[PDB]
Amino acid sequence: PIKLARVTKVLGRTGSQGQCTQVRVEFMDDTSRSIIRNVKGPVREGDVLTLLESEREARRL
Amino acid sequence: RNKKHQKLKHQKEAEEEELEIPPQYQAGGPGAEYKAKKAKGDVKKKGRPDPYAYIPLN
Amino acid sequence: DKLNNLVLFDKATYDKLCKEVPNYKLITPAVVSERLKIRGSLARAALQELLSKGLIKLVSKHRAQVIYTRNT
Amino acid sequence: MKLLTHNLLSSHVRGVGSRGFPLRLQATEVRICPVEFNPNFVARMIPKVEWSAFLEAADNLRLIQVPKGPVEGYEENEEFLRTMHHLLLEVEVIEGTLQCPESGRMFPISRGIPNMLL
Amino acid sequence: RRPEHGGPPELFYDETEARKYVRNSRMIDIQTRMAGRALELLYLPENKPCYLLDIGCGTGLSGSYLSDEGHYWVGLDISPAMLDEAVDREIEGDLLLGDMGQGIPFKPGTFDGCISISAVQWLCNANKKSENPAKRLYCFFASLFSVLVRGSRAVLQLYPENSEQLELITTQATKAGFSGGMVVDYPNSAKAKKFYLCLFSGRAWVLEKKERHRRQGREVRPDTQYTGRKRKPRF
Amino acid sequence: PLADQILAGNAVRAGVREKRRGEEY
RNA sequence: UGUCCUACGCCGGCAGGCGCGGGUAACCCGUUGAACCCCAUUCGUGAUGGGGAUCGGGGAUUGCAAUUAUUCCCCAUGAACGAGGAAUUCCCAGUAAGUGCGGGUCAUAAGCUUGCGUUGAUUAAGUCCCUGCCCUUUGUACACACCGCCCGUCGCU
Ligand SMILES: Nc1ncnc2c1ncn2[C@@H]1O[C@H](CSCC[C@H](N)C(=O)O)[C@@H](O)[C@H]1O
Repeated sequence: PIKLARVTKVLGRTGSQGQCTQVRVEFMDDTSRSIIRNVKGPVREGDVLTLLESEREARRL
Repeated sequence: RNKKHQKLKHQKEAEEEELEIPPQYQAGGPGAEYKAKKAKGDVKKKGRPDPYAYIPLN
Repeated sequence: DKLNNLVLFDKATYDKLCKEVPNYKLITPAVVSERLKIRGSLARAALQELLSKGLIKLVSKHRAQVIYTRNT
Repeated sequence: MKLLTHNLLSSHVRGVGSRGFPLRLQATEVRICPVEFNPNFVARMIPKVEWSAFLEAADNLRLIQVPKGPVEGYEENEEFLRTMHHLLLEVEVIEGTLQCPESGRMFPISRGIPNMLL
Repeated sequence: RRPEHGGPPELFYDETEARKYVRNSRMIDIQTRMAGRALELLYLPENKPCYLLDIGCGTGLSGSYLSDEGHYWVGLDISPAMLDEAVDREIEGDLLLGDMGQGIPFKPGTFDGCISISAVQWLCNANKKSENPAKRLYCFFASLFSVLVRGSRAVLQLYPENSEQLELITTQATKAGFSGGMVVDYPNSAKAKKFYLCLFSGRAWVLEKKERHRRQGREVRPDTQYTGRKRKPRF
Repeated sequence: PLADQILAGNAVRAGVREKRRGEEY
């Protein structure tokens, strides 16, 4: 199912060339879940994202 | 600056082959004369045929 | 393959355009050219010919793009 | 399709290797495409192939009129070589089906390329 | 930058890409030229109609060359659109819509030779998660080694983006049973940098003492051309 | 601290880099 | 920028000729009437009115001298070229790119190299994956070194 979720805080640029951003993401329908996601493109606090499959958390060192 | 780029790109090619070789032995069993001093390119010779490079596989 | 758009109107083509063109909801030399197999000059000339009879409504005109619509 | 290529064909399935050959052929559209007759290629492909594969594939493709044994020679018998050249290199089954005997997976010959996907 | 970097080979080479491929004049020229060097580099029996395997036929450009030389062949391709336009070009050799990394489905010892023009550089990039570059290359090379008549050479024209690509290809080939090497025709030349993995299936003592005394830090005679030279015969 | 080492090894560094790129009368 | 830059008048269709003026210069070319751009016409997916190379003839100009075409003008011919397997260059805002105009080299080139304006963006505000350079620690891994095998068989003088 398609899910929607607000960015809370950005953790920082991740990836080999710094092409992704690791970020703290929380849902709006239930403002209790809190996940780590990695995104492509410029992000800031207050952006809201369309998550296709909202189970796993992103992971990069 | 692009010359050093190209030259040690070829050097890394050679080193990665030479470091492939020992685990290749363990787990299992180039244009030098054709280089032109005056210019970048590939000059024909009469004693030897048209330019090539043979790197044998083990 | 190679397009073979006609340069002067045949009888059947002229009849079907005179009874079909004033209701497309889009009248432009390119679209009538591609659906009637007509070279663009002949399609253009037919379009101001149909505008001359009052059957066709112009909405804007340009040196690159002139666009029409039906009356009602 | 060429009969020689399909009768040297096998199955790429991991389990059935390497004994899944031969394929059991099927035909629904047969055409004849002319191919240059080089008798050297014929005389070199004659010792290569199993002839019982020709028997079973021709019986799959409804045809019986083939030589029953290995026709070995110095390219002097024009009529055997010509007919068997017609059978392999010129008879083309444009549309058809294939099934592996040891897996059952289906491969459609669809004008005129069979499919070999997972 | 690179067609390979785009992504999955089938998805990249769609109907649009296939149309532009045969429309490209360079493609026609460079591919026929590379197939000529390929058939020459692999030492096929002279004056003998051969039986090669087109591992990357695509539009049937290399295949049409083999047809003109009189060598019958079988094509293999992951792009459906490219194989459609290859059969629209009416090539003599048979075609087969299959994956190289998956495995070539022919009797061990069937093809006397194999032509692969720009197709093996696509096997070093995992386009899917299940895809494993090393495994895919190895499986393909092992299948080719068996399918190829033990002894016949399989020329493999490739376009490496780095040394890691070449390294992987070579290791997975040598451990599969493929022996030979790589002929980089015109290696210095960049527009003619053609990598073809040909793979068949079958006084000095006085100088040292003076340097010793120099390192010991005492006064040493300056080094000239008369350092060690026989003054005379001795009776 | 072992918790700090594991958390820092599992997270990404961020922050410090200063890039220098680029009327009244 | 200019004592070769040129206004103006006449002739020729065009390269170009004749005469008469200004400028040693924010004074004259020059209110530098530039090109892209804008408006209107024709062309219709066709190696075609796209593309212009290579050629045939004629005219003019600079020079002692133009032949192997100095250059320019007119008429004719309309080649490859269908967006480039593959190596790679430069670049973060009036910037890239599109588009014209000047200076130096010059009896005449256009072709180099330097500047200028006009129209005006896509992506990005990051990283050490490749490359270059700089540091710190280290010489423990691999290599070099050390030891060992140092290829075996028969045949005559
Ligand atoms: N795993 C794979 N299995 C089969 N074909 C593959 C493949 N990876 C790439 N290819 C093929 O590689 C080709 C690249 S182009 C090959 C055609 C060749 N240059 C010629 O014209 O002669 C594509 O046609 C694609 O189908």
